[PDB]
Amino acid sequence: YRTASDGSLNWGFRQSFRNYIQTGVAKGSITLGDGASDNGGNFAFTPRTNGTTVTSDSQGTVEFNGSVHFLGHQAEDKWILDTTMSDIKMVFNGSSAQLVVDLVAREFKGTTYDDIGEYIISDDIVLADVSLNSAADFSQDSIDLSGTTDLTAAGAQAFGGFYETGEALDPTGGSLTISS
Ligand code: HEM
Repeated sequence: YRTASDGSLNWGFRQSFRNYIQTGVAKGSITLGDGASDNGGNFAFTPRTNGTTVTSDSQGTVEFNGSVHFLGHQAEDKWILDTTMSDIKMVFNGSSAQLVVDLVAREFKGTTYDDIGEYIISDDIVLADVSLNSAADFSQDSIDLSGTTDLTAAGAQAFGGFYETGEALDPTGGSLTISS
């Protein structure tokens, strides 16, 4: 039995999006919950107790504590951009990983304040593919989470279609310690 007992995934999705929300035309806010930390905009998520499943030295899943709530485009008393990301998971396959999230997000209806989307629940969405700097090996004492990230087709759609499929996101960072 091996489990991720310490460390953090450090990832703020995409700096241009955080800037878009906080200082750009969205004029909104970012709020972290459930244990996530800011860590300079490279949001830090801790591994969840019992959150590690290992199927092979190079394959497994680590579930993380934390959530991110994006708000933008305040129209009347509603926010037209209202996206919550939770249940963050990292699924490892050697030098590759996937970043999986649950999303609760208003549908994008167009670039007007004359219309607002209803909340769409998107569970278990693969948001990004990760190219890890080093191969994940759950038989070792640590896993380096550093790597580059590509947005998936479904992630692009979940974020209003403004990004193209395969677009680069923030690189992943951090590390986990694995023990018995
Ligand atoms: C659910 C609703 C919405 C979502 C998910 C969404 C998402 C996004 C995303 C991901 C970007 C790219 C930001 C970046 O990284 O550069 C963007 C940019 C932009 N969006 Fe939104 N958006 C929404 C609603 C709206 C609305 C209602 C408007 C206008 C009425 C709008 C106008 C814009 C503009 C002008 C940009 C370009 C900003 C820039 O380049 O400075 N969006 N949006």
